[PDB]
Amino acid sequence: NSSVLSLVNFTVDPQKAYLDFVNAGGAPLTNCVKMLTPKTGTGIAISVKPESTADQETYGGASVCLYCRAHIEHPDVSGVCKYKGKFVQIPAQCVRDPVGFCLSNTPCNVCQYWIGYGCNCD
Amino acid sequence: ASADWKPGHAMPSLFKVQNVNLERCELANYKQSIPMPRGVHMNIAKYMQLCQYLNTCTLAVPANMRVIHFGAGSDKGIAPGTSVLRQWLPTDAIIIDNDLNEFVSDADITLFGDCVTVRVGQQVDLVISDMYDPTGSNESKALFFTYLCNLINNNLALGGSVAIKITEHSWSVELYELMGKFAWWTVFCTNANASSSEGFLLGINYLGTIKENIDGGAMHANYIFWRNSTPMNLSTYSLFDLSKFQLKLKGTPVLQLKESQINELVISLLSQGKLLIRDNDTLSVSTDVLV
Ligand SMILES: Nc1ncnc2c1ncn2[C@@H]1O[C@H](C[C@@H](N)CC[C@H](N)C(=O)O)[C@@H](O)[C@H]1O
Ligand SMILES: [Zn+2]
Ligand SMILES: [Zn+2]
Repeated sequence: NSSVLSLVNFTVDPQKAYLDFVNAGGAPLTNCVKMLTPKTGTGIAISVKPESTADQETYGGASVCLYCRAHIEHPDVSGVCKYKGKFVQIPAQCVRDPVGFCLSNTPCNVCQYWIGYGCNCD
Repeated sequence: ASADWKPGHAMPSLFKVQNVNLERCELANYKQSIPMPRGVHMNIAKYMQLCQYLNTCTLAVPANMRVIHFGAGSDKGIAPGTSVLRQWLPTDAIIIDNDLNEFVSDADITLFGDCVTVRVGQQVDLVISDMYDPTGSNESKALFFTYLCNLINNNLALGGSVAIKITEHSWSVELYELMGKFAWWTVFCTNANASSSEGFLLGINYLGTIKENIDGGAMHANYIFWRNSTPMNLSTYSLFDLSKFQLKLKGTPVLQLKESQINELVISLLSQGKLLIRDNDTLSVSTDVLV
């Protein structure tokens, strides 16, 4: 973890640095805070309480945020993290790299579900 | 074993009333560890089971509930317990956490450094401590316990509660005796960490006045006597059904009262978990620059 975390301090593009790293076979960041939940939630991406369905796992938000985890400035225009203090649902098949998943996906706006992983707006 | 399905074991009055010497703690399942589902830190089960037991206690649960979590960090630089507290507590609860070392958490406010640097401007409603210092006789310890004892006497709302981690060697005479100023108290040991002398000293509903006269050194001897007497099997079966895990939204009222106005009705309401007495301003918690 100390490896990839220090790696994104050597770049102006932490997102691409992390994604390129795991895409090249590097080990994803571990120690994400995986919650225990009744798989009976709504399945939206980010939520005030856990909302995993049977096909998801819920994580503590700060622990799956690259910027929180590496203690680097968040890119959001408001300066406030979109995950920290909230819970993030990850598709079950992507639990190997929740930090990469969040860096690679976007929740819908007219709808709170991951685009491509629950958002049925098209 | 119904106790397999409970979140843990609570020290009974059967052992609180004993009079024995402090002995070594000898646990039959020592060096054993409960397995966790892949990716789940053990402290997730431990904190969940603590919250599950507190769900059976008369906790005061107001709007804008003021929670401080000491010793929230880990060598991994994460805070699983704080995330459990976020899952458990009302959405409008304010979580402040603290640790000597850097970490990232889902708390509303996170303060690094010795807990003694943590300045509580206003009284809080619930204190959770997992603070533990790994560094011949087993005498009462000072450490962060001096700070926590003072916090209870000054910065805890009437009706507020605490859950403070102790072990065989990490404990405090003064902190046991402060439990006598709550309406009820116990030591709670999670099933998930049953093979450890760890327990959570619980004070439920602070009264600011002595309800029970406790000899703190003798009571720690009774705690160890209880642990030595009581089979506890590793287990997390209590975590199988989480449909009622969240803390009840009790809407507990917050009142400002002078000491002279606190009559038998008020004591009774505090003691039933139905009232808090403290300011209702906005909470201010910050790092003080010491020495
Ligand atoms: N005096 C202190 N002030 C603040 N934190 C302390 C102090 N003494 C010990 N600690 C913290 O006690 C913590 C003990 C840990 N086992 C806590 C684990 C953590 N509760 C979790 O959710 O995993 C360590 O991170 C210590 O740094
Ligand atoms: Zn973040
Ligand atoms: Zn949509």
